[PDB]
Amino acid sequence: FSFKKLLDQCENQELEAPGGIATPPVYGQLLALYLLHNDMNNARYLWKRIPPAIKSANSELGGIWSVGQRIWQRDFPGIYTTINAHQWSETVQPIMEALRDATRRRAFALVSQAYTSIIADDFAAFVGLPVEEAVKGILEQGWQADSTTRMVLPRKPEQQLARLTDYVAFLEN
Amino acid sequence: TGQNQEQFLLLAKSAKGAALATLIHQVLEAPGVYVFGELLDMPNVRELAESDFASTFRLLTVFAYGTYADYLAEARNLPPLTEAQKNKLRHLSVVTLAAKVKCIPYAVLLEALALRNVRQLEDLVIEAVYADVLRGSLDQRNQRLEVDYSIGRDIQRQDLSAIARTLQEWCVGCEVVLSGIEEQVSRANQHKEQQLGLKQQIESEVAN
Amino acid sequence: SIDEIYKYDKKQQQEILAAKPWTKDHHYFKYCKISALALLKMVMHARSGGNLEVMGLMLGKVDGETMIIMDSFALPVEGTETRVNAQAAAYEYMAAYIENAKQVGRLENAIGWYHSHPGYGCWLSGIDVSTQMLNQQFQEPFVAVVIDPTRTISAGKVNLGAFRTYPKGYKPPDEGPSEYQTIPLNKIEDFGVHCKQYYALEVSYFKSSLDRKLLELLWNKYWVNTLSSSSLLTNADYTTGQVFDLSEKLEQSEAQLGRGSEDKLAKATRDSCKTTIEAIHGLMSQVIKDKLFNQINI
Amino acid sequence: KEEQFKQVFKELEFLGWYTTGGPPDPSDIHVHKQVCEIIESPLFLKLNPMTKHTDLPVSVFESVIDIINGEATMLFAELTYTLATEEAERIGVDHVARMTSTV
Ligand SMILES: [Zn+2]
Repeated sequence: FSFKKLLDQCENQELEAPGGIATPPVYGQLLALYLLHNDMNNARYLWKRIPPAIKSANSELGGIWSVGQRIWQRDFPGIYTTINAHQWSETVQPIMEALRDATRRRAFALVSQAYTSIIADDFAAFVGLPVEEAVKGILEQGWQADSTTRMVLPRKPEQQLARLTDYVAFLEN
Repeated sequence: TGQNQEQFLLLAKSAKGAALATLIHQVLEAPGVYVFGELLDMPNVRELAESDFASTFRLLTVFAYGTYADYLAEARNLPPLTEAQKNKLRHLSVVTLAAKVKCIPYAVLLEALALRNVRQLEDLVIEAVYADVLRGSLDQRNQRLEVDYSIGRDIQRQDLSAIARTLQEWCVGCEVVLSGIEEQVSRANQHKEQQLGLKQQIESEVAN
Repeated sequence: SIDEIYKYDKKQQQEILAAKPWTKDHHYFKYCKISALALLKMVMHARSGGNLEVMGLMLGKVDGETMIIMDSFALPVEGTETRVNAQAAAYEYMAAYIENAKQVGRLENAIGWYHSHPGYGCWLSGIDVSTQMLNQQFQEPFVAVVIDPTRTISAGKVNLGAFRTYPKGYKPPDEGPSEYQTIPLNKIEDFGVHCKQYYALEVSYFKSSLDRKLLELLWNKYWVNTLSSSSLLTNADYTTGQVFDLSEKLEQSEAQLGRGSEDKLAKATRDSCKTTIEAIHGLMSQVIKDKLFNQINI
Repeated sequence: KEEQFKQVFKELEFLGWYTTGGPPDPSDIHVHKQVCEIIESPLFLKLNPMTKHTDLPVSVFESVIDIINGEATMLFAELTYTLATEEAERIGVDHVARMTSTV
């Protein structure tokens, strides 16, 4: 909602302020926001645009891209591990939690569509939460859980006249 | 109802306390009489309210406004009813459900009418269609009752405004549709003439 | 006087039939007046035939250059459009029907024949021309009426034509406005071969003073039927038939552009336009119904 | 006439009779009984071409055999009726009623 407005503002600050090269915290925000919208094509080309000087001076930026590598490889457990590794309060930390929540929603929506029956450990690793928490959540939601085999069975979930008048007005002339 | 209205109103104006109290048990246990608006608005029956026969007036209020579940909740106070009267009240409850929504699932009907198996419910809906109370069809597979037409039961003097609230909502609806056409038709001309005019300009350049 | 046309003057008809002014001019008959009853009966019969051609006889009279149709009746015949003078198979039936009609006060005699062209427009085919030429040779005065029930429904406008043939060897004048109609490819060749062997009369309609009154009073309840039309599925086979023909028309217009008539694509475009416009009008009535009866709630 | 109409309207059947005038009278009952000799329960349609009123002057009736003062007699009971939904008929009727852009 408000993250998109901050993205557009950062996209304006990307060209208005420089100077040749933009501000490092804005680069960090732009990279993490490019990860938030899953636009990996924008994130990969943003990281390669960063000069080696800011890449060496600001290691936290490399710590943001280390999440992107895992998003690019689609290794969910690695994404959840890389999110909870670095701290950059006020600037990057408040949007990294939104990335974690968005990755959780993305993974849950993927498992609910792509799987009929999935191993509980694989699903827990896909959402990031531990096995017990995940099984509790899906049983509360309405998914069919099975012990011994440790299988989870997911459940898959004028205005009109003016347009028509324009179509007839087109055909008739 | 129509004949029964005059037939019982003639007795209603010429009856007293106990005779009216038994007449209530006679009108409720009579086929075809599903509306009690004229009988409940009588001063003779108004005298029974808050008197010796208060539960009978409350029973008439349930039969004219409430449902079978409302009767079950107050069965300890209300007088006992036979199978025919219990059926009638169930028919009226289906009418209230049909007044709310067009497609009623069997589960809501079984819960609201307090029934055990499907056939009992199906036989009651049949009795409803047979007594010209409801019109519609039953769907076994999807376990749903499709209602085509349902009669009017509740009079509601205070809530009468709600009827107008929907009627006006329909009126405004018409008033939009009508204006819509008026505009669209106008646009259909507004384009045509314009195009003709434009064509007449193109055709005037052929001479040059 | 609205009802003046309903007066039957037997002696005046006999005088006209003895005079035979049509023999002095092959373009003598210019107008065709059809009663609301005959129009409704012919359209009702034409629709009842569905996608198959039906035919019947028309009862009426003549008045100057005007042919008047008062009534009509279906003929139980096979081979309309394939058999020359198919009506002949109903000769006996026609004689008895008319005899019985005279017993109840139907005084007007045979004035013509009507038949349907479901989904392929109003005109006379080779078979129709032979039939009408026979009728004009032996049953003069006679007129041929053609109705397209399918196009009537789809367009929401009556699709009817009244025609008269020219005698063998006689050439038409410069006149021939020819109001454009989409003719399907399986019929266009025959249409083109015989289109100059006949002419179209100017059609008009009439109703009585009582019909006028009754139709206003009918409207006071008939309005309900206009908001419950369901035209899109009633004659759904027409649009599909037209599209099936349109595709072959487009195949010919493609063949015209291929190597090497006068712009077939524009004709095909006007045909596809008309068909689509009719379909959208159907949807317009459906959406109007949805706006009036479904978008209300509690 | 039945032998004739059966050749072109094979799917249709005799349903009743019509006449013109005001409210039903003894003559209508006499004729209705004659029609009852042809079909079991015929309809009776009456059209008033000299109407003074604002409603469509067409009425449809069924015949009921009732007991009045010990005499079993025939009477008419009026039926409510609706108009037909044929598309081609609606267009024809509309065109007739109107008698004078695509949208
Ligand atoms: Zn033909």
